[PDB]
Amino acid sequence: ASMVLSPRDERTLVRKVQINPRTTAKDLVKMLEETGTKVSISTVKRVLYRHNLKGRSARKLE
Repeated sequence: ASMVLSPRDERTLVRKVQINPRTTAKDLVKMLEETGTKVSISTVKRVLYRHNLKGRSARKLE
């Protein structure tokens, strides 16, 4: 996870979910199969809860 294990998919996911609060699990599964990387739903579902608890950001006021 933290290291950026899958350098296209994890890197894209952490940028998009924090920048666009619109982005949901249905978007994420569609991108993962489009890339062709097998990723479990449960890790996607848990990282969404983690980013709901903390969004780490270097944009706008902060």
